[PDB]
Amino acid sequence: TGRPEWIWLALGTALMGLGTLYFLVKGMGVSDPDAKKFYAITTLVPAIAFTMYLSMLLGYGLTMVPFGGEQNPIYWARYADWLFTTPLLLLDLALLVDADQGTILALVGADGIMIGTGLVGALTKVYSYRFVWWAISTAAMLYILYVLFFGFTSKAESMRPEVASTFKVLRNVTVVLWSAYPVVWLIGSEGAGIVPLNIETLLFMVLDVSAKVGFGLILLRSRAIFG
Amino acid sequence: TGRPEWIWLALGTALMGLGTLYFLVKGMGVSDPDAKKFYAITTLVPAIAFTMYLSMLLGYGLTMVPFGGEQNPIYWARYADWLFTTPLLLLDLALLVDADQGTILALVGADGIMIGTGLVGALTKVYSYRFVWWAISTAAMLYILYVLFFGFTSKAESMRPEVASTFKVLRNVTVVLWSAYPVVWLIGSEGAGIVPLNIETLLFMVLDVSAKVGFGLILLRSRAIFG
Amino acid sequence: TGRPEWIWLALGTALMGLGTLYFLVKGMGVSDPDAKKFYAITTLVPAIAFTMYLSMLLGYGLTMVPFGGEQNPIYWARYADWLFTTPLLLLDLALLVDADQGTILALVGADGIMIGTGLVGALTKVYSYRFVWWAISTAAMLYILYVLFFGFTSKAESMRPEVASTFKVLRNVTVVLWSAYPVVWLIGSEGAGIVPLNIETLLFMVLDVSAKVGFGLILLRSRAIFG
Ligand SMILES: CC(C)CCC[C@@H](C)CCC[C@@H](C)CCC[C@@H](C)CCOC[C@@H](CO[C@@H]1O[C@H](CO)[C@@H](O)[C@H](O)[C@H]1O[C@H]1O[C@H](CO[C@@H]2O[C@H](CO)[C@H](O)[C@H](O)[C@H]2O)[C@@H](O)[C@H](O)[C@@H]1O)OCC[C@H](C)CCC[C@H](C)CCC[C@H](C)CCCC(C)C
Ligand SMILES: CC(C)CCC[C@@H](C)CCC[C@@H](C)CCC[C@@H](C)CCOC[C@@H](CO[C@@H]1O[C@H](CO)[C@@H](O)[C@H](O)[C@H]1O[C@H]1O[C@H](CO[C@@H]2O[C@H](CO)[C@H](O)[C@H](O)[C@H]2O)[C@@H](O)[C@H](O)[C@@H]1O)OCC[C@H](C)CCC[C@H](C)CCC[C@H](C)CCCC(C)C
Ligand SMILES: CC(C)CCC[C@@H](C)CCC[C@@H](C)CCC[C@@H](C)CCOC[C@@H](CO[C@@H]1O[C@H](CO)[C@@H](O)[C@H](O)[C@H]1O[C@H]1O[C@H](CO[C@@H]2O[C@H](CO)[C@H](O)[C@H](O)[C@H]2O)[C@@H](O)[C@H](O)[C@@H]1O)OCC[C@H](C)CCC[C@H](C)CCC[C@H](C)CCCC(C)C
Ligand SMILES: CC(C)CCC[C@@H](C)CCC[C@@H](C)CCC[C@@H](C)CCOC[C@@H](COP(=O)([O-])OC[C@H](O)COP(=O)([O-])O)OCC[C@H](C)CCC[C@H](C)CCC[C@H](C)CCCC(C)C
Ligand SMILES: CC(C)CCC[C@@H](C)CCC[C@@H](C)CCC[C@@H](C)CCOC[C@@H](COP(=O)([O-])OC[C@H](O)COP(=O)([O-])O)OCC[C@H](C)CCC[C@H](C)CCC[C@H](C)CCCC(C)C
Ligand SMILES: CC(C)CCC[C@@H](C)CCC[C@@H](C)CCC[C@@H](C)CCOC[C@@H](COP(=O)([O-])OC[C@H](O)COP(=O)([O-])O)OCC[C@H](C)CCC[C@H](C)CCC[C@H](C)CCCC(C)C
Ligand SMILES: *C\C=C(C)/C=C/C=C(C)/C=C/C1=C(C)CCCC1(C)C
Ligand SMILES: *C\C=C(C)/C=C/C=C(C)/C=C/C1=C(C)CCCC1(C)C
Ligand SMILES: *C\C=C(C)/C=C/C=C(C)/C=C/C1=C(C)CCCC1(C)C
Repeated sequence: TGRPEWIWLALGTALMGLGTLYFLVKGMGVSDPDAKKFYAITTLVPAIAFTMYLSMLLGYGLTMVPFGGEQNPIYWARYADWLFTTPLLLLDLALLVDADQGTILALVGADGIMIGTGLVGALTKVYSYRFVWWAISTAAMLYILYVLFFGFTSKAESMRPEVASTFKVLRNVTVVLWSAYPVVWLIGSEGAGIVPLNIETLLFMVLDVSAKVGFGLILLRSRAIFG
Repeated sequence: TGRPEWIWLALGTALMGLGTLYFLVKGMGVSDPDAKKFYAITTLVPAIAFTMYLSMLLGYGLTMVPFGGEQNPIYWARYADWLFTTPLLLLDLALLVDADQGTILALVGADGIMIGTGLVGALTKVYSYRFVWWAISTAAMLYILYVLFFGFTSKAESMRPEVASTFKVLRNVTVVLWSAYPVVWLIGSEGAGIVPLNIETLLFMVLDVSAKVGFGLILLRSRAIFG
Repeated sequence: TGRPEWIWLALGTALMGLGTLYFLVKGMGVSDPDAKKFYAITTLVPAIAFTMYLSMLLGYGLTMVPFGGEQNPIYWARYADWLFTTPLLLLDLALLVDADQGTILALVGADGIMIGTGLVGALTKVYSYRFVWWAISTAAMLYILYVLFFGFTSKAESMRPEVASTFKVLRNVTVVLWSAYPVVWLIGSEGAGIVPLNIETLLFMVLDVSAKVGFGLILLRSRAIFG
């Protein structure tokens, strides 16, 4: 159930909270409309994560789902968060590399399906079905990582060195971090309950804070965000 | 209830599924950013339809609603699908004709209301009220078909013949197909239960597959999508 | 509970309804793509408000939430409305002043959080927590009013007099009107139940109709919306 993981939820809330404040207090004197975009997108990512982490700490983002033959604790807030949060990160990568609107739409589309589908799976009552949805969700993610890695990099090679290198660091961080989510999910309370909800929430916390604050820090502290 | 229509749901899932694969495997070597947009938009339409048709086949997209004096089987997944799916189709028509942002916003707005309002109606408990919502939803749709037929055609007359003719075919297919939905709804399990849920699901399946795969095929196999 | 406020809900439905019709019947012969945008955005604001006010009058937009030690009547339809309705108004102000995409994204982002967070609060079961969410929601709003007042005005000073003056009127109307919502909420049935649901619904009605129809009238009847 949901009680012993309260500490990882409280620390996540705190970290996202400070992360938001920090980025806010850094983009204040930014005149460049391009840089402005990056700060806008990158700052909202942790702000949203903050509200959803708080809904979990306070119990609102937790629901109970019966499957297998039991009542399981499902933190649904994560999907609400990721629904808007993952496309924003992808938007950062797209602007940095100047991606075609066509591809930006395909990624956002793929990403919405990846999260929607993941939510469905998490709330499904027939234990066996949850893994069908997991399969579909992972197929979507692979498609997004494929484009970021092979498609975007190519696009980044045409920009100046500062942009290409920063994109390369962000690229490696998101590909590695994002792929940990489906595994954590599969082995956690949403799938085969091998790992306790306690450790699971700690894993997501490290992944979420790394994928947003870390990502943001790497991006917002470089000169790439400028023209 | 929901059991005998499983075959139309399974066939729809299959068809949307293959339809997605096919479009994916066709836009692969497309360099034109314009064409890229059309493939992106047109491919996501069936992909979304696939996930929602699967949620209905697996039972997740089905809920029970009391009205009249009974518990009625309401497939709510359809609205989730159409919410993002109908505006994307409209986006295809808009790009093909180069519509004003003002009008694109009015259509997407009208369309969101048409689906939201339709969802409300489907889930309302006071039998009589469901038809008030149906009335509002149909008013919205008529407004969208009006613009597509009279407004868009005019816009299409300024493009080269290939574009004008393809737009004309797509225009006639969507106007005819879309107007069948409110009728199916009115005479189906969501309204006056004249037609059984069995036949109803078969009707929607033919309409959905025609409105997306068919539409996509007509669009993606022409040279209109190019500059 | 929900019954004696039916009259304010019926009058709101009526007013939004007529307000929509009127704007529709005024933007008909508009050729200017810019003006077209304003009519599109401004017209959908009341159209959405109409569907949500109707869902409240008909009872669908009302739910029951236990907190304090009682079952409280929570009109959740308001959030559905405002979710899309407040960002559209902000879009009007942004176009009128020609705001940077960066800032438009920050405002829409801030605004989505303000409404989402407000919804959460309204539906939370732990009485004390509802005010934490109220605090976060108000912080977001203050951030939006800050930018509109200090940021946008500056942007408006570079436009021609007609635009600057209309923006100034709209600016003062929204800053004053918007700030009344959190107070009404805090002292209404969603917070410290000082004011009865009866008077509360009357307050929101005057605020909603003023913030949309009024706003729209001031905007759509000026020459500012033109190039
Ligand atoms: C403008 C855009 C384009 C914006 C669109 C936003 C919208 C569409 C997002 C939806 C996101 C999705 C992904 C999340 C939804 C998940 C969904 C499946 C889960 C739904 O449940 C939660 C929902 C409803 O809450 C509830 O109210 C009902 C009505 O009163 C009740 O009937 C429900 O029961 C109630 O559910 C709650 O309580 C349950 C309690 O049960 C009990 O448990 C306790 C335990 O101690 C005890 O045992 C009791 O006895 C027992 O009964 C609990 O189980 C439930 O889980 C739940 O707590 O909530 C609505 C959430 C709201 C939508 C989230 C807001 C998220 C943030 C703030 C969004 C910010 C977004 C901006 C827009 C992004 C901007 C950037 C872009 C530009 C890119
Ligand atoms: C980024 C964007 C801008 C994205 C925004 C996305 C979001 C806002 C979309 C919402 C779309 C709307 C239109 C659909 C919502 C409809 C809503 C009214 C219906 C809600 O119900 C379903 C919801 C919740 O599931 C449930 O979990 C709760 C919490 O644990 C429970 O409390 C609920 O009870 C539970 O409901 C399920 O189970 C019920 C079972 O009851 C039982 O029946 C069985 C029968 O055998 C038996 O009798 C049992 O005894 C009995 O108890 C059942 O009745 C319910 O129907 C339900 O199954 O589900 C959340 C769905 C999720 C939001 C859908 C995802 C859709 C897809 C993947 C979206 C892809 C979108 C991308 C974003 C588009 C990209 C393109 C654009 C760029 C244009
Ligand atoms: C394309 C976009 C990018 C679009 C995205 C749209 C989407 C994500 C918007 C979501 C907006 C959010 C903010 C609102 C959700 C609030 C949420 C917390 C509340 C959820 O509840 C309502 C929901 C479900 O209804 C229900 O169906 C379930 C399945 O069958 C049931 O299990 C639920 O119980 C049922 O709930 C209803 O009934 C309850 C009744 O209980 C009873 O009370 C009576 C009283 O007499 C009696 O006592 C009975 O005995 C007792 O049991 C009741 O309490 C509940 O409140 C409820 O009535 O509803 C879905 C709503 C739908 C999503 C709203 C549509 C809004 C409008 C039309 C949107 C227009 C938007 C366009 C897209 C904007 C365009 C412009 C942009 C370009 C900027
Ligand atoms: C514990 C916390 C995490 C909890 C907080 C609750 C939180 C959920 C609610 C807050 C809402 C929050 C999500 C909003 C985030 C917005 C974020 C995306 C900001 C990114 O923002 C980007 C910019 C857009 O820039 P601009 O206005 O267009 O500037 C134009 C300039 O004049 C140059 O013009 P030129 O090019 O022509 O030369 O933000 C605008 C720039 C402005 C000009 C400067 C803004 C200053 C700010 C008002 C002050 C910064 C914040 C404070 C340090 C403290 C924060 C308090 C919090 C409670 C709001
Ligand atoms: C049974 C199934 C229905 C179930 C599947 C589950 C499903 C729900 C999840 C999958 C996600 C899916 C929704 C995503 C759909 C995306 C779709 C919208 C694609 C439309 O996509 C449009 C393009 C965007 O193009 P680009 O990257 O910008 O190319 C630039 C080029 O270099 C030219 O540059 P120049 O102009 O300067 O000259 O997609 C990018 C083009 C790439 C360069 C090429 C992409 C190749 C693909 C990776 C391979 C195609 C797919 C495979 C045949 C099999 C599909 C497996 C499935 C499980 C993913
Ligand atoms: C009681 C009621 C509140 C309940 C109603 C239910 C309601 C919820 C459902 C209705 C949907 C509604 C929300 C839709 C609102 C849309 C709104 C945003 C409209 C704003 O709309 C802006 C424009 C977009 O313009 P354009 O088409 O691009 O014009 C191009 C022209 O050719 C110039 O070209 P040039 O620049 O190259 O020179 O709308 C398009 C302009 C068209 C060319 C003209 C349109 C005419 C209309 C069809 C008629 C107006 C409406 C009627 C008076 C009655 C309304 C009935 C109602 C039931 C629909
Ligand atoms: C806020 C930051 C990040 C990096 C979140 C990204 C999340 C995902 C890519 C989650 C993917 C899922 C998959 C691939 C399969 C099962 C369900 C998930 C939604 C967890
Ligand atoms: C996926 C393809 C299509 C063509 C779906 C379009 C759906 C509609 C236009 C549905 C309209 C409705 C109306 C007009 C009235 C009652 C409720 C509906 C939502 C079914
Ligand atoms: C349709 C018109 C308007 C002007 C609506 C605007 C609404 C708000 C700014 C509401 C703000 C809230 C705050 C600041 C705090 C508690 C919850 C609210 C969502 C009501």
